[PDB]
Amino acid sequence: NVPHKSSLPEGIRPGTVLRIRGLVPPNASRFHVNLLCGEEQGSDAALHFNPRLDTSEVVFNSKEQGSWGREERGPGVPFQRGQPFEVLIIASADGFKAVVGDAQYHHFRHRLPLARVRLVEVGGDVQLDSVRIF
Amino acid sequence: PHKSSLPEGIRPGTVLRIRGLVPPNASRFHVNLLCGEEQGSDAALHFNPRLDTSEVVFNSKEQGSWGREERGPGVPFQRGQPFEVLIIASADGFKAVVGDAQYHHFRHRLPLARVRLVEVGGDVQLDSVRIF
Repeated sequence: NVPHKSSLPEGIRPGTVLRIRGLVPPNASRFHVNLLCGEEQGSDAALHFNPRLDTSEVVFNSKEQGSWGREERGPGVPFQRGQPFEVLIIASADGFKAVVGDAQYHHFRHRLPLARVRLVEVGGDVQLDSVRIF
Repeated sequence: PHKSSLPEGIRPGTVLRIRGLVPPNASRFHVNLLCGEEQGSDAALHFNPRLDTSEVVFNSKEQGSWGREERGPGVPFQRGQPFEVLIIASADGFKAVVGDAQYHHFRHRLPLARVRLVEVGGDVQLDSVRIF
């Protein structure tokens, strides 16, 4: 459950799929899914997928050398309070594909080498059903 | 049979999501990744769940003849029960995920860049196909 952590000793490669299923609680403000390069605190973040329900946005970003990059925003917020959700983050050679429900939501080009991802974190105001990595 | 055209092919990172239901008296159904709409085209992947024989056969077909058949551990499908399958295209092969666990890993026999068409047919019935 939250905070959910999924170690990836041998990293990921094009063709890796991250399936997160869960619920957005009634008064959820925002939750986040991070593809990090290490388990230590303040580690670099290859991907930062932050759905924000209170502001009705979905922010994509990356952390490198302790400082964040520029935020990208997807088309709307495909999450709603009190409704379950299924998210797929698919790793390709070019970037990360965020798929919500039965629609492609956003494509995040790689800012850091995909070979450096070593951990998946999921936190915030969310009640997870399952976190699986195929 | 359901056909979904892929003019620009597929590459590592392509995910094929099939949601559907196995009819009560289902015999067997199949999902094929073909290289063209011409009939008898080569099949980069042939994913054939067989309910009558309680098996799941993976295979390919090049130049009109099949390869050696691969079989997964058991039959994760049933008559009258819904199913969700994910066919994930990587650099080394196809990863078949049935339900909530990786079922089989089918290594590449034909170039992944030749795939041009997904087909789904046989005694199964369907509720959604998606390609991401």
